Amino acid sequence: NWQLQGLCRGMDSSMFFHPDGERGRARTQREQRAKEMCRRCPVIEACRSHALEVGEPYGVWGGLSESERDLLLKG
Amino acid sequence: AVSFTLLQDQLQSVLDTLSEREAGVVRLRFGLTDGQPRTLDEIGQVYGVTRERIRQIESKTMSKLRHPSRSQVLRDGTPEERLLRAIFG
DNA sequence: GAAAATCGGTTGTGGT
DNA sequence: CACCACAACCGATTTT
Ligand code: SF4
Ligand SMILES: C[As](C)(=O)[O-]
Repeated sequence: NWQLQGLCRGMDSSMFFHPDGERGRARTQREQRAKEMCRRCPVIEACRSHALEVGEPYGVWGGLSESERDLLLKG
Repeated sequence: AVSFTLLQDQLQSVLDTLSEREAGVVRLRFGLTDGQPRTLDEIGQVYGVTRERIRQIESKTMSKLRHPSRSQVLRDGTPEERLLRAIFG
């Protein structure tokens, strides 16, 4: 239900997931573009707690990169 | 209700934006190819990778299908229901 | 349910 | 441009 209000609802996953093999500068700038969208997003908080509650292994969710979440949950 | 046609339609549709490998794996796993699910090992053989790499690719794909960017099938026995319930399960 | 170990493609540098 | 050669790097993949 909270998904309906996400700012990324139409443009698909190009922006939030890394294609196979992406490294270096392309990888970090994709992450930045995504985060810049999330910061403006009216449901960031529900997006973030969802990703951490269920532990979404991939993508940018709620303004957090994959490895940010991996760092916030471990232990 | 024969809305099962248009659910296929829009599911073919969302699969079409995963990568080739991500789509092939979901297709082999649920048997949206010949109506016969394949084990994680059979899929490893097809892709020349271990079963564990298949499970990582599957997981990424589930992440992508449940992301808000493109998960417009939360409108509710059969493989396509198997895949649906496997996304929101 | 993973996490750690190792492999290998990429990137950047510098050559002919 | 090409090719090569590596080294470092770090995502992909294999092994616990
Ligand atoms: S937070 Fe980011 S990912 Fe989550 S809905 Fe908003 S824009 Fe989409
Ligand atoms: C070298 As292979 C593609 O069988 O992992």
